[PDB]
Amino acid sequence: QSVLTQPPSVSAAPGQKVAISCSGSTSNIGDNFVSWYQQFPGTAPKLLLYDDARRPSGIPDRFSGSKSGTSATLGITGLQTGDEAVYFCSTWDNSLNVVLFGGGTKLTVL
Amino acid sequence: FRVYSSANNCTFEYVSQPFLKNLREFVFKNIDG
Amino acid sequence: EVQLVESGGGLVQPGRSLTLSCGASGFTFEDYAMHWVRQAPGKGLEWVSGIDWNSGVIGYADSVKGRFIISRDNAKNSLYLHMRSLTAEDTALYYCAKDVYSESGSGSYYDYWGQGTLVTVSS
Ligand SMILES: *[C@@H]1O[C@H](CO)[C@@H](O)[C@H](O)[C@H]1NC(C)=O
Repeated sequence: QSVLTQPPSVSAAPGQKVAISCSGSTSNIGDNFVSWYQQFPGTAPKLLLYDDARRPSGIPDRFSGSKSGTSATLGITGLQTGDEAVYFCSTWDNSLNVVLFGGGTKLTVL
Repeated sequence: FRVYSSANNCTFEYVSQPFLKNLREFVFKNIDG
Repeated sequence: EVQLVESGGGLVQPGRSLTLSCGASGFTFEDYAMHWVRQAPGKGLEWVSGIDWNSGVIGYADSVKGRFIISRDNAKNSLYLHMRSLTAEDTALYYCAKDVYSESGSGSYYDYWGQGTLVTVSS
């Protein structure tokens, strides 16, 4: 059972570019699309991307990014003190046939 | 929109071009279903 | 305009079954393939079940196979998940997620999420 592998936590000063890497294998990310979800504390997670690049209307432009291979990546800039949240990488599996999810990475504004 | 309707399970549905100091006019007649 | 109401959330004892019965509003129900995603407190999301527009199930997570039964009625605009034989690890908050597609498994993105309900399983 392959599992998506996000970084446990991330920290960066405001303004810089922040990388969140969801690492998997050929069956999960190497063959299909990955989407990314944003969760604030005490809130229902919401769409922040899809099709590995595209963004839902309202999706922060500052947070965008696509990666190839077995890994996907999200890039963030203009980190406002409100952008502290948890980011999930969602993926489908072609072999085991069950949707996989990322562990979750929390973003801190220093 | 959405001020008129509240909820509904729909059966028929149709979409087309818009119907229209101007004078519109219509005749609505319902016969034989 | 898309509100997803939940139900059936409340403390349940370690061995009794339960029925979480999500709802819907403001969108065509029988066109979209709904889901059920849980989240244990202090942890990330864990997919629990899926379903399609024909109510042909997708499959359950490996940990909950043969003890969760997901169904739906497109007339009553609902999506039920009859938990059977719960345990300690099954405590979580259950979002009634959504899918844009009707086939669920070409790599789909789940748009709208309900506020979810909390199921706690303790003595
Ligand atoms: C709408 O749903 C109600 C309850 O199932 C049913 O009685 C009624 O016939 C339905 N209306 C139509 C025709 O969509």
